[PDB]
Amino acid sequence: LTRNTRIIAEALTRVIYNLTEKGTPPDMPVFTEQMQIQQEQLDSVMDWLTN
Amino acid sequence: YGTVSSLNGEPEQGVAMEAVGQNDCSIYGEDTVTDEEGKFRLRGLLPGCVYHVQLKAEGNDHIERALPHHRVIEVGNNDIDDVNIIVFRQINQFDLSGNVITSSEYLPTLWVKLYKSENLDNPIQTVSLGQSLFFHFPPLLRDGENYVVLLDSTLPRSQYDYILPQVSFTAVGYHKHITLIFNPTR
Amino acid sequence: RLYTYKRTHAAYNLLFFASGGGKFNYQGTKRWLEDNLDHTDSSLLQDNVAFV
Repeated sequence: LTRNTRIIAEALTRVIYNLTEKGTPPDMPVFTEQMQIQQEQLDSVMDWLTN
Repeated sequence: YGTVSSLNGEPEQGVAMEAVGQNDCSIYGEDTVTDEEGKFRLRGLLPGCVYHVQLKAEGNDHIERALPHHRVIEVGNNDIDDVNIIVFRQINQFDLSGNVITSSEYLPTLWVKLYKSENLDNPIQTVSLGQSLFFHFPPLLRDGENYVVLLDSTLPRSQYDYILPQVSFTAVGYHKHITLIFNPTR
Repeated sequence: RLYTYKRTHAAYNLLFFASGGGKFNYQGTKRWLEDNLDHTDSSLLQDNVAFV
């Protein structure tokens, strides 16, 4: 779930901000720190949903 | 010879910019504080060595990241041009969150707290859960600051049996999803 | 988090829709898409809708 979220969110960020025609090779991510996909939040939300 | 812009396109200003060389050229490299447009004027154009544009350790406190940390550029018999790097500022807030695990009927009779560690008798936030199993304490600053998340319910022990959870989340990170589980008895 | 900050406030209207009526032939989407297209004339579901 965290990896999928990373993949989708990073693709959306690149497409939204015109990054492709701005450099930013796809060999390095955006969501490293200060924006990391909260694993705890995803797990807890999923648990609550399944509750 | 490029630009230092933000994510959206805002040209960053006052960012220290330098190029650290490698190989024998590790000793060569200068810095230049970028202008409003983000147009740095790095000089010392010696061919035969690749360059690494990257963020000065000092003078760049307010700025958190530079997504293309370094850009490998081959220095041949000419100058470089069109060097665009995007950078991130340093968000300082904590943006607390966190769901609560309890039955539906107990939710209106609950208020999560933010008891500071140093004083557990003077709450600083008393977000009531109300009808939502999710508290979203307004963003705090992240510097130590041990806290408590004592779940202060209105339900007395006279008609039910319960234990109010308590969570400490010393604020040094960037988010939180406290997952208090509240299952009273009797 | 991205929209909260000015420097990352991209120019792209985003309509999120935690739709109900899902595996049931996507009725919640049917009704919602109907109400924002034929009922009203406003709403972003007409402005410059990109991929959904």
